[PDB]
Amino acid sequence: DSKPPYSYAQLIVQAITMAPDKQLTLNGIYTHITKNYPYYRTADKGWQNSIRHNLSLNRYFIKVPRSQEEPGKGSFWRIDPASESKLIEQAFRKRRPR
Repeated sequence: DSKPPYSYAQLIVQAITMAPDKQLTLNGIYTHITKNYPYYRTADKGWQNSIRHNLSLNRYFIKVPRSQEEPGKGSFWRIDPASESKLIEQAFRKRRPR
């Protein structure tokens, strides 16, 4: 019974960093937050699209328009070179100001 969430700008970062490729689709966060907590998906749909909100609030992510129909849709939130190391900094951390 443990569903400890993280920062809204971390649930995207902490994911792309643990992904073997440095690139994740929007669902990426939906497949990471759960990989950690037990459910955090079949009960609260307020955090689902919630991540898509931080995907833009931040801009070091490589949000490209079209692609190579690899995923099927033209959209993907990745991590640039001078971006990952940056967000992973505010992600590996947590939400607690002084």
